[PDB]
Amino acid sequence: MMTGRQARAPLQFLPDEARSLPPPKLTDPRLAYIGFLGYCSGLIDNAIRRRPVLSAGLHRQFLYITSFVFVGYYLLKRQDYMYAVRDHDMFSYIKSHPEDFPEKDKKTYREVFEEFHPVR
Amino acid sequence: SWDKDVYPEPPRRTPAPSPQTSLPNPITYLTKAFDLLVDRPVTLVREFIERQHAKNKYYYYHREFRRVPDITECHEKDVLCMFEAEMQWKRDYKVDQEIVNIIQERLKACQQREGESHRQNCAKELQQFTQVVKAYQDRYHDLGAHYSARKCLAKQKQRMLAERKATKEAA
Repeated sequence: MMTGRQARAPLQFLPDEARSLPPPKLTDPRLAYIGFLGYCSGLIDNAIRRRPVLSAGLHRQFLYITSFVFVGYYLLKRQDYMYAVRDHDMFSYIKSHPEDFPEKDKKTYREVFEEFHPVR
Repeated sequence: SWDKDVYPEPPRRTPAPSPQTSLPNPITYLTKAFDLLVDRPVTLVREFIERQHAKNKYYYYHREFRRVPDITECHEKDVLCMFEAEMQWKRDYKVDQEIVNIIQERLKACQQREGESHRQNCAKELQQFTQVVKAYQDRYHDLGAHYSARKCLAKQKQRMLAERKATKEAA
């Protein structure tokens, strides 16, 4: 699946085409939660080393948090790319095929019949 | 100062007091004295509170709800129209609820007013009661916990068909 799409230019992380997609804002809750995830990372590190946590976490905690914001940021970007090309593929294949997917008119309730067993 | 013709108050028909025998005045000493003791000492206060209110008025409005196509013009799906329809259906429903409350209270006040006459003068109001409560009974009665429109429209389909067979057997 989708390897025919991206096997044309292999191992492109995200292509020169992706830059037309709006990048995730800073404060995007996802990568912020990733920052928290670096926070609990560093906390568990300071639990591993018997030191009391909240100590040494001046440089460490910041290193963790910033690292995950970095990596997680790029990951989110390429993600939004992936769903972009997915939705595009859907709509193109929709339009190019009238027969496969029929457009039916949805008739209003005026013509409807049901059973609807009442309670009693 | 409620709307009068919604909640009938019949003629008061108060009888004329006849002493008919010369004796003491056991309650009337205390109905006058009460009307001296508990009438004015409150009345002054209610009136003062009145003017206090009246120096600064408010205006608050009974809300309105416009109408919509309701259930008919909505397609089988695509809720965006449906939501309006069925929720306002729920409004009008509760409205009918309170109508039932109104009639049901008219009956009670009717018997209390009549006195021992229970079947005399409540016949009209009890009659329109059976009319309305048979309407509600027919329409909303049995649906269930989860009801919106689809089920009321449904039941109405059911009655229309049952009465269409009933009217082919009318021949």
